[PDB]
Amino acid sequence: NTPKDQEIKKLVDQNFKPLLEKYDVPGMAVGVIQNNKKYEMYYGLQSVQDKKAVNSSTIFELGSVSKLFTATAGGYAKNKGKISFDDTPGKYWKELKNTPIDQVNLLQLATYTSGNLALQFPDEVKTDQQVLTFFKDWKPKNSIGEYRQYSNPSIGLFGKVVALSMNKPFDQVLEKTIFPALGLKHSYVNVPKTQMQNYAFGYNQENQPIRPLDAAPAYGVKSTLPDMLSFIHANLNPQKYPADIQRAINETHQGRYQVNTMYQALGWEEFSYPATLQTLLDSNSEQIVMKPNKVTAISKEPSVKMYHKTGSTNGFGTYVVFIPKENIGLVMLTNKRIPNEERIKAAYAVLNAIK
Repeated sequence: NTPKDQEIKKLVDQNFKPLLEKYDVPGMAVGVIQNNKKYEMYYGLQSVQDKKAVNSSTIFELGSVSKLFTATAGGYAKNKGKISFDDTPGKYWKELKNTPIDQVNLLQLATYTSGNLALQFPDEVKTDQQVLTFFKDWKPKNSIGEYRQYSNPSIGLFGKVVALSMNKPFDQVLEKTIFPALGLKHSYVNVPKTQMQNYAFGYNQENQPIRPLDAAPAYGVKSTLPDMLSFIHANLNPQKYPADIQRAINETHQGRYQVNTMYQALGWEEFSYPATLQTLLDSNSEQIVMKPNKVTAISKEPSVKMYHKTGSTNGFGTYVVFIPKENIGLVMLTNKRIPNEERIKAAYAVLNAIK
Protein backbone atom coordinates (compact mmCIF):
# COMPACT_ATOMS: atom_id res chain seq x y z
CA ASN A 1 0.00 0.00 0.00
CA THR A 2 1.87 3.09 1.31
CA PRO A 3 4.64 3.01 3.97
CA LYS A 4 3.67 4.38 7.35
CA ASP A 5 6.24 7.20 7.34
CA GLN A 6 4.73 8.41 4.07
CA GLU A 7 1.19 8.04 5.44
CA ILE A 8 1.97 10.27 8.43
CA LYS A 9 3.84 12.74 6.22
CA LYS A 10 0.77 12.97 3.97
CA LEU A 11 -1.50 13.65 6.97
CA VAL A 12 0.78 16.40 8.29
CA ASP A 13 0.98 17.86 4.78
CA GLN A 14 -2.81 17.83 4.57
CA ASN A 15 -3.43 19.37 7.99
CA PHE A 16 -0.40 21.45 8.96
CA LYS A 17 1.24 22.56 5.71
CA PRO A 18 -1.73 24.73 4.59
CA LEU A 19 -1.31 26.79 7.78
CA LEU A 20 2.02 28.08 6.45
CA GLU A 21 0.40 29.86 3.51
CA LYS A 22 -2.79 30.79 5.39
CA TYR A 23 -0.95 32.58 8.21
CA ASP A 24 2.25 33.51 6.35
CA VAL A 25 4.40 31.34 8.63
CA PRO A 26 8.09 31.28 7.67
CA GLY A 27 9.02 27.99 9.34
CA MET A 28 7.45 24.99 11.03
CA ALA A 29 8.53 21.71 12.59
CA VAL A 30 5.95 18.98 13.20
CA GLY A 31 6.72 15.68 14.83
CA VAL A 32 4.67 12.59 15.59
CA ILE A 33 5.68 9.75 17.88
CA GLN A 34 3.83 6.44 17.62
CA ASN A 35 4.91 3.18 19.28
CA ASN A 36 8.32 4.67 20.12
CA LYS A 37 8.92 5.55 16.44
CA LYS A 38 9.54 9.23 15.65
CA TYR A 39 8.37 11.02 12.50
CA GLU A 40 9.72 14.51 11.82
CA MET A 41 8.54 17.04 9.26
CA TYR A 42 10.34 20.34 8.64
CA TYR A 43 8.97 23.13 6.48
CA GLY A 44 10.15 26.56 5.49
CA LEU A 45 12.83 28.73 7.01
CA GLN A 46 14.22 29.33 10.49
CA SER A 47 15.64 32.63 9.20
CA VAL A 48 14.08 34.20 6.14
CA GLN A 49 16.91 36.64 5.43
CA ASP A 50 19.57 33.95 5.89
CA LYS A 51 17.64 31.38 3.81
CA LYS A 52 18.37 28.84 6.56
CA ALA A 53 15.95 25.90 6.44
CA VAL A 54 14.08 24.59 9.46
CA ASN A 55 15.77 21.34 10.42
CA SER A 56 16.34 18.95 13.31
CA SER A 57 18.77 21.45 14.86
CA THR A 58 16.42 24.44 14.78
CA ILE A 59 15.73 25.95 18.21
CA PHE A 60 12.28 27.43 18.91
CA GLU A 61 10.82 29.33 21.87
CA LEU A 62 8.23 27.22 23.70
CA GLY A 63 6.25 29.94 25.46
CA SER A 64 4.01 28.53 28.16
CA VAL A 65 4.93 24.98 27.08
CA SER A 66 7.96 25.85 29.26
CA LYS A 67 5.64 25.33 32.27
CA LEU A 68 5.67 21.59 31.53
CA PHE A 69 9.36 21.58 32.45
CA THR A 70 8.65 23.65 35.56
CA ALA A 71 5.92 21.19 36.50
CA THR A 72 8.35 18.30 35.99
CA ALA A 73 10.95 20.08 38.14
CA GLY A 74 8.30 20.44 40.87
CA GLY A 75 7.40 16.76 40.78
CA TYR A 76 11.11 15.94 40.96
CA ALA A 77 11.71 18.07 44.04
CA LYS A 78 8.54 16.78 45.70
CA ASN A 79 9.42 13.12 45.22
CA LYS A 80 12.96 13.87 46.41
CA GLY A 81 11.53 15.34 49.61
CA LYS A 82 12.77 18.87 48.94
CA ILE A 83 9.20 20.23 49.00
CA SER A 84 5.66 19.23 49.85
CA PHE A 85 2.82 20.62 47.74
CA ASP A 86 1.08 21.58 51.01
CA ASP A 87 4.01 23.88 51.83
CA THR A 88 3.68 27.64 51.50
CA PRO A 89 6.22 29.79 49.64
CA GLY A 90 7.57 31.55 52.75
CA LYS A 91 9.09 28.29 53.95
CA TYR A 92 11.62 28.73 51.11
CA TRP A 93 11.51 32.42 50.20
CA LYS A 94 11.78 33.59 53.80
CA GLU A 95 11.10 37.20 52.82
CA LEU A 96 7.50 36.15 52.07
CA LYS A 97 6.93 34.68 55.54
CA ASN A 98 4.19 36.55 57.44
CA THR A 99 2.72 37.93 54.18
CA PRO A 100 -0.68 37.14 52.62
CA ILE A 101 0.85 35.04 49.80
CA ASP A 102 2.29 32.78 52.50
CA GLN A 103 -1.26 31.44 52.98
CA VAL A 104 -1.22 29.96 49.44
CA ASN A 105 0.31 26.52 49.09
CA LEU A 106 2.59 25.25 46.35
CA LEU A 107 -0.04 23.19 44.53
CA GLN A 108 -2.35 26.19 44.45
CA LEU A 109 0.39 28.33 42.90
CA ALA A 110 1.25 25.63 40.36
CA THR A 111 -2.41 25.25 39.31
CA TYR A 112 -3.40 28.94 39.33
CA THR A 113 -5.87 29.01 42.28
CA SER A 114 -4.30 31.61 44.59
CA GLY A 115 -7.40 33.75 43.99
CA ASN A 116 -5.68 36.98 42.95
CA LEU A 117 -2.86 36.53 40.42
CA ALA A 118 -3.23 37.93 36.92
CA LEU A 119 -2.10 36.50 33.60
CA GLN A 120 1.17 38.47 33.48
CA PHE A 121 3.55 40.25 35.79
CA PRO A 122 3.15 44.03 35.48
CA ASP A 123 5.35 45.42 32.71
CA GLU A 124 7.24 47.43 35.36
CA VAL A 125 8.16 44.30 37.36
CA LYS A 126 11.62 43.49 36.03
CA THR A 127 14.12 42.93 38.88
CA ASP A 128 14.06 40.19 41.50
CA GLN A 129 13.47 43.04 43.97
CA GLN A 130 10.35 44.20 42.12
CA VAL A 131 9.25 40.55 41.91
CA LEU A 132 9.73 40.08 45.65
CA THR A 133 7.91 43.36 46.30
CA PHE A 134 5.12 42.34 43.91
CA PHE A 135 4.46 39.21 46.00
CA LYS A 136 4.86 40.89 49.41
CA ASP A 137 2.34 43.48 48.18
CA TRP A 138 -0.04 40.73 47.03
CA LYS A 139 -3.37 40.54 48.85
CA PRO A 140 -6.12 37.91 48.55
CA LYS A 141 -9.42 38.43 46.77
CA ASN A 142 -11.38 35.23 46.18
CA SER A 143 -10.99 32.33 48.58
CA ILE A 144 -7.65 30.60 48.03
CA GLY A 145 -8.11 27.34 46.14
CA GLU A 146 -11.56 28.23 44.80
CA TYR A 147 -10.94 29.91 41.43
CA ARG A 148 -8.61 29.08 38.53
CA GLN A 149 -7.03 32.10 36.87
CA TYR A 150 -4.32 31.19 34.37
CA SER A 151 -1.30 33.10 35.62
CA ASN A 152 2.36 33.31 34.71
CA PRO A 153 3.29 34.94 38.05
CA SER A 154 1.58 32.08 39.87
CA ILE A 155 3.62 29.26 38.35
CA GLY A 156 6.64 31.58 38.27
CA LEU A 157 6.59 31.75 42.08
CA PHE A 158 6.10 27.99 42.14
CA GLY A 159 9.26 27.50 40.10
CA LYS A 160 11.29 29.95 42.16
CA VAL A 161 10.32 27.97 45.26
CA VAL A 162 11.32 24.74 43.49
CA ALA A 163 14.70 26.27 42.63
CA LEU A 164 15.23 27.48 46.21
CA SER A 165 14.35 24.02 47.59
CA MET A 166 17.04 22.46 45.34
CA ASN A 167 19.59 25.19 46.26
CA LYS A 168 20.17 26.12 42.60
CA PRO A 169 19.03 28.90 40.27
CA PHE A 170 16.00 27.80 38.27
CA ASP A 171 17.92 27.89 34.98
CA GLN A 172 20.45 25.47 36.49
CA VAL A 173 17.73 23.16 37.84
CA LEU A 174 16.57 22.69 34.25
CA GLU A 175 19.88 22.71 32.38
CA LYS A 176 21.90 20.65 34.87
CA THR A 177 19.25 18.42 36.48
CA ILE A 178 15.94 18.09 34.65
CA PHE A 179 17.01 18.27 31.00
CA PRO A 180 19.86 15.73 31.53
CA ALA A 181 17.57 13.38 33.46
CA LEU A 182 15.17 13.54 30.49
CA GLY A 183 17.94 12.99 27.92
CA LEU A 184 17.49 16.41 26.32
CA LYS A 185 20.75 17.83 24.96
CA HIS A 186 19.32 20.70 22.85
CA SER A 187 16.91 22.31 25.32
CA TYR A 188 17.83 25.59 27.00
CA VAL A 189 16.73 28.36 29.27
CA ASN A 190 19.62 30.45 27.89
CA VAL A 191 20.72 29.49 24.38
CA PRO A 192 24.54 29.40 24.36
CA LYS A 193 26.63 31.36 21.86
CA THR A 194 27.58 28.19 19.97
CA GLN A 195 23.89 27.56 19.20
CA MET A 196 22.77 31.02 18.08
CA GLN A 197 23.18 29.86 14.47
CA ASN A 198 20.43 27.30 15.18
CA TYR A 199 18.16 29.72 17.06
CA ALA A 200 15.25 30.57 14.79
CA PHE A 201 14.20 34.13 14.35
CA GLY A 202 10.70 34.67 15.57
CA TYR A 203 8.46 36.67 13.28
CA ASN A 204 5.78 39.12 14.33
CA GLN A 205 2.47 39.69 12.55
CA GLU A 206 4.21 41.98 10.04
CA ASN A 207 6.62 39.09 9.35
CA GLN A 208 9.46 41.10 10.84
CA PRO A 209 12.22 39.15 12.59
CA ILE A 210 12.35 39.54 16.37
CA ARG A 211 13.76 37.69 19.38
CA PRO A 212 11.78 39.17 34.63
CA LEU A 213 14.11 36.19 35.16
CA ASP A 214 11.55 34.80 37.62
CA ALA A 215 9.19 34.58 34.62
CA ALA A 216 11.39 31.90 33.03
CA PRO A 217 9.46 29.05 34.75
CA ALA A 218 6.35 30.38 32.99
CA TYR A 219 7.75 30.80 29.45
CA GLY A 220 11.56 30.78 29.29
CA VAL A 221 12.53 27.50 27.59
CA LYS A 222 13.85 26.94 24.05
CA SER A 223 14.03 23.54 22.35
CA THR A 224 14.24 21.55 19.12
CA LEU A 225 11.71 19.17 17.61
CA PRO A 226 13.82 16.06 18.42
CA ASP A 227 14.08 17.14 22.06
CA MET A 228 10.36 17.89 22.32
CA LEU A 229 9.58 14.46 20.83
CA SER A 230 11.93 12.87 23.36
CA PHE A 231 10.05 14.77 26.07
CA ILE A 232 6.75 13.46 24.73
CA HIS A 233 8.35 9.99 24.68
CA ALA A 234 9.28 10.43 28.35
CA ASN A 235 5.66 11.32 29.19
CA LEU A 236 4.40 8.28 27.27
CA ASN A 237 7.00 5.95 28.89
CA PRO A 238 7.88 7.16 32.40
CA GLN A 239 8.83 3.61 33.39
CA LYS A 240 11.87 3.86 31.09
CA TYR A 241 13.44 6.50 33.38
CA PRO A 242 15.07 6.48 36.82
CA ALA A 243 12.67 6.51 39.73
CA ASP A 244 13.23 10.19 40.57
CA ILE A 245 12.23 11.58 37.18
CA GLN A 246 9.72 8.77 36.58
CA ARG A 247 7.87 9.88 39.71
CA ALA A 248 8.25 13.52 38.63
CA ILE A 249 6.65 12.82 35.24
CA ASN A 250 3.79 10.89 36.81
CA GLU A 251 3.25 13.76 39.25
CA THR A 252 2.57 16.05 36.29
CA HIS A 253 -0.08 13.66 34.92
CA GLN A 254 -2.21 13.71 38.08
CA GLY A 255 -5.41 15.68 37.61
CA ARG A 256 -5.93 18.08 40.52
CA TYR A 257 -9.38 19.59 39.88
CA GLN A 258 -11.80 20.15 37.01
CA VAL A 259 -13.18 23.14 35.17
CA ASN A 260 -16.01 21.57 33.13
CA THR A 261 -14.42 18.97 30.79
CA MET A 262 -10.88 20.08 31.59
CA TYR A 263 -8.74 18.46 34.25
CA GLN A 264 -5.93 20.68 35.53
CA ALA A 265 -2.77 18.63 36.02
CA LEU A 266 0.64 20.14 36.83
CA GLY A 267 1.50 22.11 33.70
CA TRP A 268 -0.48 19.76 31.49
CA GLU A 269 -4.17 20.11 30.77
CA GLU A 270 -5.83 16.68 30.92
CA PHE A 271 -8.94 15.30 29.26
CA SER A 272 -10.97 12.11 29.17
CA TYR A 273 -10.06 10.24 25.99
CA PRO A 274 -11.53 10.12 23.41
CA ALA A 275 -12.01 13.88 23.70
CA THR A 276 -14.31 15.78 21.40
CA LEU A 277 -12.70 18.54 19.38
CA GLN A 278 -14.88 21.07 21.21
CA THR A 279 -13.63 19.85 24.61
CA LEU A 280 -10.08 20.60 23.43
CA LEU A 281 -11.06 23.95 21.93
CA ASP A 282 -12.88 24.92 25.15
CA SER A 283 -9.67 24.63 27.18
CA ASN A 284 -8.27 27.46 25.03
CA SER A 285 -11.41 29.64 25.01
CA GLU A 286 -11.36 33.19 26.38
CA GLN A 287 -13.56 32.05 29.27
CA ILE A 288 -11.04 29.47 30.47
CA VAL A 289 -7.77 31.25 29.65
CA MET A 290 -8.54 34.88 30.52
CA LYS A 291 -11.23 34.79 33.23
CA PRO A 292 -11.42 33.24 36.69
CA ASN A 293 -13.48 30.06 36.89
CA LYS A 294 -14.67 28.18 39.96
CA VAL A 295 -12.94 24.82 40.10
CA THR A 296 -14.64 21.60 41.14
CA ALA A 297 -13.32 18.37 42.59
CA ILE A 298 -12.64 15.57 40.17
CA SER A 299 -15.58 13.16 40.14
CA LYS A 300 -14.85 10.91 37.14
CA GLU A 301 -11.20 9.99 37.42
CA PRO A 302 -10.64 9.16 33.72
CA SER A 303 -8.96 5.82 33.13
CA VAL A 304 -8.17 6.68 29.49
CA LYS A 305 -6.88 10.23 29.15
CA MET A 306 -4.96 12.62 26.96
CA TYR A 307 -2.94 15.75 27.75
CA HIS A 308 -2.03 18.88 25.86
CA LYS A 309 -0.55 22.34 26.17
CA THR A 310 -0.34 25.37 23.88
CA GLY A 311 2.30 28.06 24.21
CA SER A 312 3.18 31.28 22.43
CA THR A 313 5.73 34.09 22.46
CA ASN A 314 5.63 37.23 20.33
CA GLY A 315 7.23 35.38 17.43
CA PHE A 316 6.63 31.68 18.15
CA GLY A 317 3.86 29.13 18.55
CA THR A 318 3.93 25.67 20.13
CA TYR A 319 1.48 22.83 20.71
CA VAL A 320 2.19 19.47 22.38
CA VAL A 321 -0.27 16.63 22.88
CA PHE A 322 -0.01 13.00 23.87
CA ILE A 323 -2.32 10.05 24.44
CA PRO A 324 -0.82 7.33 26.70
CA LYS A 325 -3.11 4.42 25.79
CA GLU A 326 -2.62 4.96 22.05
CA ASN A 327 1.16 5.37 22.55
CA ILE A 328 1.00 8.46 20.32
CA GLY A 329 1.96 12.13 20.57
CA LEU A 330 2.49 15.20 18.44
CA VAL A 331 4.60 18.38 18.62
CA MET A 332 4.12 21.55 16.55
CA LEU A 333 6.68 24.39 16.57
CA THR A 334 6.40 27.56 14.46
CA ASN A 335 8.44 30.77 14.32
CA LYS A 336 5.26 32.77 13.96
CA ARG A 337 2.15 32.75 16.13
CA ILE A 338 -0.93 31.14 14.61
CA PRO A 339 -4.36 30.80 16.27
CA ASN A 340 -4.39 28.17 19.02
CA GLU A 341 -7.59 26.65 17.62
CA GLU A 342 -5.82 25.90 14.33
CA ARG A 343 -3.03 24.09 16.18
CA ILE A 344 -5.52 21.98 18.10
CA LYS A 345 -7.73 21.16 15.09
CA ALA A 346 -4.77 20.19 12.91
CA ALA A 347 -3.32 17.92 15.62
CA TYR A 348 -6.74 16.37 16.27
CA ALA A 349 -7.16 15.50 12.59
CA VAL A 350 -3.69 13.95 12.31
CA LEU A 351 -3.88 11.93 15.52
CA ASN A 352 -7.38 10.61 14.80
CA ALA A 353 -6.44 9.59 11.24
CA ILE A 354 -3.27 7.71 12.18
CA LYS A 355 -3.70 3.94 11.94
